[PDB]
Amino acid sequence: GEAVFCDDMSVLPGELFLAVVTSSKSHAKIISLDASEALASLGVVDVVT
Amino acid sequence: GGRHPLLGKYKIGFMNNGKIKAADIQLYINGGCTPDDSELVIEYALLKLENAYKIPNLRVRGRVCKTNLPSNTAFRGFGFPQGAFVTETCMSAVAAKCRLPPEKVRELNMYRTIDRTIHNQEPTNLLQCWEACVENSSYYNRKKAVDEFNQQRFWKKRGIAIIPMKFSVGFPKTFYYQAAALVQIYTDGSVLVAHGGVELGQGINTKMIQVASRELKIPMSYIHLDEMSTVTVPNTVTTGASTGADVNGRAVQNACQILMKRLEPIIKQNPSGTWEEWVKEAFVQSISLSATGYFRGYQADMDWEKGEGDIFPYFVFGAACSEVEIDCLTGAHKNIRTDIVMDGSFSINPAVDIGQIEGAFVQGLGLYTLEELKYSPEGVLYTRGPHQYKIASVTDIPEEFHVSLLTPTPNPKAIYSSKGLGEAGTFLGCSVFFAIAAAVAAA
Amino acid sequence: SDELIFFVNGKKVTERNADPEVNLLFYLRKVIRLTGTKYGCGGGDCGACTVMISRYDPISKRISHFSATACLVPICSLHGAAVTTVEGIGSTKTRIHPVQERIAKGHGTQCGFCTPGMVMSIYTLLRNHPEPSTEQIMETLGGNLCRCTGYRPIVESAKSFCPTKLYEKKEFQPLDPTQELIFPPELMRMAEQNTVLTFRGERTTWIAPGTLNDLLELKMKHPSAPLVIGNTYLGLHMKDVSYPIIISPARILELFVVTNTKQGLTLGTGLSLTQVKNVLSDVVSRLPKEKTQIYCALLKQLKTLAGQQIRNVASLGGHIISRLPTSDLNPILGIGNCILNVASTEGIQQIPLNDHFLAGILKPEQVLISVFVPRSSKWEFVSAFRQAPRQQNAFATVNAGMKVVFNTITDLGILYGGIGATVIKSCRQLIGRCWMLDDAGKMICEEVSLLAPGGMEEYRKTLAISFLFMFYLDVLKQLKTRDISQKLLHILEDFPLTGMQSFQDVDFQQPLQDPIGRPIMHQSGIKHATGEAVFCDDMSVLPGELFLAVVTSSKSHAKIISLDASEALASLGVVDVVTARDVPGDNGEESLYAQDEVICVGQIVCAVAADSYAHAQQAAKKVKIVYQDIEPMIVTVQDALQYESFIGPERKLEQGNVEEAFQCADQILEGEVHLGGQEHFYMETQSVRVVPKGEDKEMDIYVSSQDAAFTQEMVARTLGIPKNRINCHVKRVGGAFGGKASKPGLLASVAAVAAQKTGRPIRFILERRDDMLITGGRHPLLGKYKIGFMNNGKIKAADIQLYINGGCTPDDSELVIEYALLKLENAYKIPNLRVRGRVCKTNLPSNTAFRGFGFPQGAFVTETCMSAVAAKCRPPEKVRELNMYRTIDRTIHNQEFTNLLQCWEACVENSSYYNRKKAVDEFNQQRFWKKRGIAIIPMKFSVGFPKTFYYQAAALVQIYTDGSVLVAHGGVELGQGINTKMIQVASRELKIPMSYIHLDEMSTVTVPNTVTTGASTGADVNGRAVQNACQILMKRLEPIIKQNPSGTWEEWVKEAFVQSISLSATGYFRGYQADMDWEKGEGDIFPYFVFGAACSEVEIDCLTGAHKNIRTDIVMDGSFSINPAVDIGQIEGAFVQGLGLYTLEELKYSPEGVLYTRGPHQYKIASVTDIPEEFHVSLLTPTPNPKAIYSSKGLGEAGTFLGCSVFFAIAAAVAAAREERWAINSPATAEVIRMACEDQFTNLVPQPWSIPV
Ligand SMILES: Cc1cc2nc3c(=O)[nH]c(=O)nc-3n(C[C@H](O)[C@H](O)[C@H](O)COP(=O)(O)OP(=O)(O)OC[C@H]3O[C@@H](n4cnc5c(N)ncnc54)[C@H](O)[C@@H]3O)c2cc1C
Ligand SMILES: Nc1nc2c(c(=O)[nH]1)N[C@H]1C(S)=C(S)[C@@H](COP(=O)(O)O)O[C@H]1N2
Ligand SMILES: Nc1nc2c(c(=O)[nH]1)N[C@H]1C(S)=C(S)[C@@H](COP(=O)(O)O)O[C@H]1N2
Ligand code: MOS
Ligand code: FES
Ligand code: FES
Ligand code: NA
Ligand code: NA
Repeated sequence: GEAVFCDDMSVLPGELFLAVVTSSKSHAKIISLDASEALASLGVVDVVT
Repeated sequence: GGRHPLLGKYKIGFMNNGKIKAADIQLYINGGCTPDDSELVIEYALLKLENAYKIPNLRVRGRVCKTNLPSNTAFRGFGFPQGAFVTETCMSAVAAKCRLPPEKVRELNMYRTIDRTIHNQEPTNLLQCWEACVENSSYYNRKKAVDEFNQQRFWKKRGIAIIPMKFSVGFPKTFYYQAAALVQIYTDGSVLVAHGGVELGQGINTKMIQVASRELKIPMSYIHLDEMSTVTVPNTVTTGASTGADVNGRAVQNACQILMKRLEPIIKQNPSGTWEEWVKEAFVQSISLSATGYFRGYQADMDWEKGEGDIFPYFVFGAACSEVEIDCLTGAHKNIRTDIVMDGSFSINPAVDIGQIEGAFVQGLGLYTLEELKYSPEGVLYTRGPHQYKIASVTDIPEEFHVSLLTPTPNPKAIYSSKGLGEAGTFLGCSVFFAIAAAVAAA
Repeated sequence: SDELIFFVNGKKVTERNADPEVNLLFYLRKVIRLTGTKYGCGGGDCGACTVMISRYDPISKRISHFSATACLVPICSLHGAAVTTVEGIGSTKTRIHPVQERIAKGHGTQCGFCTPGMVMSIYTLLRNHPEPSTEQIMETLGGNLCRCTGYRPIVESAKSFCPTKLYEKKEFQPLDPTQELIFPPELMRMAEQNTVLTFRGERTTWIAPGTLNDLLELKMKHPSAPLVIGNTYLGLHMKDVSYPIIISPARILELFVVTNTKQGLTLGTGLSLTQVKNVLSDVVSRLPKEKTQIYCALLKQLKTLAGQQIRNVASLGGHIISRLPTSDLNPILGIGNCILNVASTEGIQQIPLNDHFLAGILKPEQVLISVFVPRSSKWEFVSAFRQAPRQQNAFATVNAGMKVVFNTITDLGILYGGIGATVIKSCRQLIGRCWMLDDAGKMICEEVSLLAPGGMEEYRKTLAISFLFMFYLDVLKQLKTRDISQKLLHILEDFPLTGMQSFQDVDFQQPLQDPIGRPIMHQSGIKHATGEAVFCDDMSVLPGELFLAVVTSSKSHAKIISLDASEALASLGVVDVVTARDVPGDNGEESLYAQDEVICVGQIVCAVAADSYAHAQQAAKKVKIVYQDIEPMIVTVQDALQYESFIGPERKLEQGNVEEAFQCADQILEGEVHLGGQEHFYMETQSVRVVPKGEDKEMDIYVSSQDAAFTQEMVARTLGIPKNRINCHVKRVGGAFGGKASKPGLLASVAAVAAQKTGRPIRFILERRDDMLITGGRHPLLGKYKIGFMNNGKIKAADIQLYINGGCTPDDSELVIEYALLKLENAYKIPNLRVRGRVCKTNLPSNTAFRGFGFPQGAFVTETCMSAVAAKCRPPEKVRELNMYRTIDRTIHNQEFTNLLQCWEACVENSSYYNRKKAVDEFNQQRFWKKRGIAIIPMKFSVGFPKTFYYQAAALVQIYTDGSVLVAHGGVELGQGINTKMIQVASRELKIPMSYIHLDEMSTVTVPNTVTTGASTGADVNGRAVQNACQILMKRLEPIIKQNPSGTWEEWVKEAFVQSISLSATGYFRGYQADMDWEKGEGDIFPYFVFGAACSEVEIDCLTGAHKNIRTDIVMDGSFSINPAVDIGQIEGAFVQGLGLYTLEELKYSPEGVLYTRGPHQYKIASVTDIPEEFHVSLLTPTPNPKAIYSSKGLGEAGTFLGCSVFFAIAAAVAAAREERWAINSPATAEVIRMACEDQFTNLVPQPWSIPV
């Protein structure tokens, strides 16, 4: 367990963790994209589009 | 995404003795919603689907039909396990219609003399692997026991299958083959290697050390490798097409040679000294101990309009004989024995390569027997995870698994007459498929 | 309560767990992680940590903006204020501020470590006065220190803010004062109820009350608790005292009161010293001059006391209660019959501030609420006096306070500072005496003689009287002016407070985008001004990363009987204590960790690795170890000669026959000169971080060094692992000047092993006081000479003998003495010359390289002969151009091949030497108690290591397929701009714009087996390596630029790749041929020579010994500089280091060789007001030097020796003094000079703490 893979690296002060929301539809226009709840959620720093 | 599903449409004109005279085969593959490596897949599946067989009159067409599914990309075998499987579905189909034995129909249409691929590129120890496989497996003896078993058993049946294989390796353009290295020698005698390949578990890093050990003639332990980085080797190419260590092997070899030649005068004034004394004196005498290597790549080119060209530097020949027992009542089956002969030709690391074959064989196995992806009418992925996506476990692989490399043989093109076996094993899994297929028939 | 609330850069910081001990500077860097503002000491002396604090006064409605030292600012005192750091006013990520721009493009920046503090010392000034005068610019800068640039390019950039070429002034952005950050309104509402705030730490609780009742209450309940406002005292004194309770009277209004009414001025305790300044100027200006005698005395003292930062925080109260022995304000406050208004929980009270209030007088339970200082009666006079190593920002050697009331003497009183352990009959005898001096001189002389550390008694007593005189005349003047030789009248005129850089331009035909010869700004220049440059310490702390502290030998030479650290290991958050038995392999001819004995008074004996540096500092101080002194003990070189203790053999150089030439010589001269040592004083103290990559013993090391390779092996040999396991990185260094060559390799190893046993990353950063102790500096040098000369000045023979104190380990010593000997001849042909030198070793810290590497030391002795001989004969420059080289000639080691004369000639012109010397001579005829001197010194320097392989160098240049290039070489950026140059080079040979090219760092991963960045050859050797990499590559694109000869660099590379042409290439330089054979005493070492010369001029104050540097001119052969702006900076800077070595900088040791002067507070480097206020530099017309790349010439160390022009400028003043009424020792300080000029006063007492080494 001494082999450091990618995730095994220490977290740096300030290092952030990423999660992505994906299309639940096969082929579709995107009428509305509201993330207002997200940005406010606990310990979120930014939503990127 | 993953490997490209593939629908095959074929017409086989054959003679009554099994020899196939003509084949008009048509391939399509679901590429998903973006190009990615798709187009190169269908190019490749087409080039290689002929496999080990000379069909004197053969037309094959293929197009990448795109859909609203996630974007598909490369996968061990890159189009060959997909396209080859269709041509094998003809040899057993024809053998069926004839009522002739499968391996009989297979060694009728298999290459004999020096010949040419469907793209006009041009010896053959393919037969050797086949022959050796026919022996090491005792194919004819066991097929007998199988036949008997089928006469004793009704609600249960067995099947045995032996499949030939002519695979090949490498990208379809010269510049895709280039590779680099930067080898460093510090004044304490320790060496730091660094190249363009990337360790994925197939042991590139290990090999480059083996190489560095030859050309510097110091023990592997003097040599060390940190990582791959764009700081040390600029403008590199993906680690793929089973050529990883062929190309980098050459780059690293080039770096070592260049260096050694620089220590030439140093190993003359003290011809019996130690590697350590040499380097210290190199430094004191202003000889540079920083050197970079490079490999322009193997000449390869293809012209799709004329439909002919020389792409692959060499070929990998192999074959496998697998055997199974299916439970006619539930559909389940167990893999009993499997034998594999594969032309490795002076492997650079017998333990590494053998591992490649063993592994790649199982991925092959899962593709044809166990692994399933399923989508709803509107193309949403049902099977998301291990709980629903079943890869082979310890109890799925043939409990008697033998692998053997053909006696070493010249392949002067590649470094040290080696041969990249990375993707090789995959196609040979369909031996378990056609092992199963014959059980069903007998049922 | 409990929640600490303040704003950083307009962002709201709210700290729920505040610790009364953490200061702002730690908070910014370690917790908010704004690494922009940095610490280079901690004494509040260097301003390197300057920030700006803004305060809203709700009662006044005012928004104040003042600068402060963050290292001393307790975050617990920021509640409700705002803080702005360097990355608050601008950054390349958004947009940069005019101040950050003009400082970078104007080249007010080299190493970049001192810059954020300059920016913020200037910004502040703008926020207050957007169109500032110069007197204000000088006030705001008085408190920033720089060791590289010389202050010229910085000052000049500041000056740009009011009403050939190195940069383009016209492209600067304009200042829009209304564009700045807007004081946070949250803080405004917050300032409009009153209730106690209390913060609890690990060891200390901070209580700040909101009413005087509660303050008085806490004092009585906690009479031990100190009252902290400035913390410019508790900050220092505390460091190892810790208080369980601290009180902040800040919020108490009754302590900030100023009532000017009627018969006296009443000042509240809390008023800062800035606030006292402004209030005392407002009052003195609206009052008659008979009533303001003492206000103008305080004013006179306040103007030079510390810098702006410190006066902005230091309190009137704090200043008084702490009664420093050398306080400048106390000695006058007390001689004016001032009054302290104190209040305890019992009641009001007033105690006088009299001569003995400064005992060895407030009760423990009372607080100072304000001081009453009365207007001056019509017939009384008061006067302040002062003497300091530098005009401002440094304590008085001795200061005085004096008063009289009449011309018969009705009353009298005098308070001194700098002699008694505190501020200390003779005046009482003088009541009724007419205005008596000669009498009072004898009286004061015996008196002060009766009433410590510091040494130099003679000088301190001489000043004490010298101020008597000054007071004598100061008052006789007001007496004649109310109802007197001119030669006397001068002494009452004090010295106030203090160029064109020229080069040949670049060829008309040379394209814009070829940057060679072009004054390109230091590529990191802007980043230096924005605080984006990541130095070593600026790196984030990794989870688990540990901090290192080391305990060092407090004895010079001793066995180590017992070493007990049991308390340590147990102390809070310590993870391990590492000793000599923890070194896995080799431990060092010098040892990382002391074994058995200790051989020097700074040797590290062990190290403790805690989870915080504070936890490691306060643990290491509780390690116990006992010594058994080992007599024999060797410190002075004069010792190491008796005990015949040396390093390496004697080295001798001879030409001609000195024994025979001595008889045919008209005159003979014998004597000796001593030279002081010197501390590098890089602003970035030694720093390293060791970080296990967690596998195969591999590890990254980010170190502040001049030699990363050395470090590399020094660690792999300590741990016993292959070089290939440790990758050593260095992106930049905050200064070096040689002191980071050997040392960091050792200190890295010390930490390397701590990382072994702990099994984790170790961060090892030395505080300055330790840095000055552990790492040593330049080799002091004693000179013994015999000069046979003729009556006309021509020197026929010289038998000169050098020794240098090398310390307790070899290091680079032996190479120093070799070098000092080779170069000491300088510009002079002494037809018969013998010179010998040996490195005598002692029990002092190990000395190492320093800019000039032996030449400023040895050259100074030969110059001491030219002026000695000139003296015996009765003009200096005449004797100098008699013995100067003429034709093609040979050095004392037989090497051959002169536009030295040109520099001299040109210097004789550009300075108008002969015209000014005339004015000087006249001045000396007009002036007695003051004298001037002028001096012009030639110089033949040279460069490079003494063996061919030492010159090699490498590079690895990379070209990606988008056209961008990544360079990497063996040199290391220390602020002299190697990195910048290598880009200029890469630009020539690839013929792409600099902007296409980029350089990351130096690393042993990319360029193996490198040599230290030294001997002034850095860019010569690497310049060649990088050139070689580019060429090799271009040649490979040859066919590609033919098939498309008119294409774009971008299309070329893409096609190179597609056609299998390698874009990865390495360069190499075998080095310049150099060899030396010490037995035959001859060889060719240096590839070329650097010729130059300087003319400086000064005015010394015969009464105090002080002096100001008036003008200085420098001509130096640069010969097609590669970057006129870079080189000129080198010369300007290196000149000032030279200056400090010969005039200001002092190291002092006790008889047993312990280092007295540990830090900025005691170690004085040149500040803005020390350098010659008129400073001109010019490179001689370009001239072929085909050996070096592009006919360039390394000017790194050049300027240093040329400082002694100020030395010999001073030396001639002294003579002219003594004449109307030798061989001077290197540091010619206020002491030495004052004594040199002997008068009625110096004849009163004749003559330990310090021994010159
Ligand atoms: C770089 C530097 C240069 C300097 N140069 C000079 C110089 O040239 N000449 C010179 O004379 N001085 C000089 N000083 C000294 C400086 O003036 C003092 O540090 C300052 O006056 C003390 O104020 P403070 O509030 O910081 O004291 P603090 O550190 O806050 O504390 C002073 C002491 O007095 C007590 N105290 C504080 N306030 C009160 C109160 N209201 N009532 C009762 N007790 C109180 C505290 O308990 C504490 O023990 C220098 C200082 C520095 C850092
Ligand atoms: N363990 C392991 N083996 C592996 C792979 C991998 O990802 N992991 N990739 C396969 C594929 S798709 C390729 S192209 C080859 C690459 O072999 P080379 O890098 O030696 O050319 O490794 C093969 N074997
Ligand atoms: N700003 C700055 N100037 C400096 C130094 C430094 O570290 N910073 N080092 C000095 C010393 S001792 C040397 S040897 C040279 C090194 O520069 P080079 O590599 O161009 O010779 O810069 C000199 N001037
Ligand atoms: O050689 Mo520079 O470190 S005195
Ligand atoms: S760090 Fe605050 S002045 Fe040196
Ligand atoms: S630039 Fe000011 S210290 Fe280097
Ligand atoms: Na695709
Ligand atoms: Na030494």
